[PDB]
Amino acid sequence: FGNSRADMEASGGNSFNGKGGANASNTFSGTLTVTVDQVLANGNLHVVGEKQIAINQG
Amino acid sequence: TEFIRFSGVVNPRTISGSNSVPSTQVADARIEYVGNGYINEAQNMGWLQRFFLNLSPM
Ligand SMILES: O=C(O)[C@H]1C[C@@H](O)[C@@H](O)[C@@H]([C@H](O)CO)O1
Repeated sequence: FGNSRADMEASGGNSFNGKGGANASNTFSGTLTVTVDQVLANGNLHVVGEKQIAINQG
Repeated sequence: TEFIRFSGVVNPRTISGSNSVPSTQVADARIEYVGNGYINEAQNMGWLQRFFLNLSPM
């Protein structure tokens, strides 16, 4: 060890960060009167309805 | 002039008391509330602006 033959110095680093996300929301707060389309074998009713409103410009 | 027009199909059992039925109980609700005159004309986009809106990129 007379010289710096044994003198040693070293550093090392490794950092990793990963992220991920997702969202999906929906809301509906109306009331619509529909009409029966047909009666199924079990008695369930197929209902279809439509409502058109022309407030102004569309 | 303002025109308010309504059309639909009403079940003759949701009519309550004084021959009144909420529009939400009417099937095939067609509601129009339109206007005339320069007041209504001022709410139209204009031909050039409409063309730009429908065609102009971005
Ligand atoms: O004993 C040896 O072998 C050495 C001692 C140091 O001086 C080393 O660095 C080397 C040098 O290169 C000679 O020129 O010689």
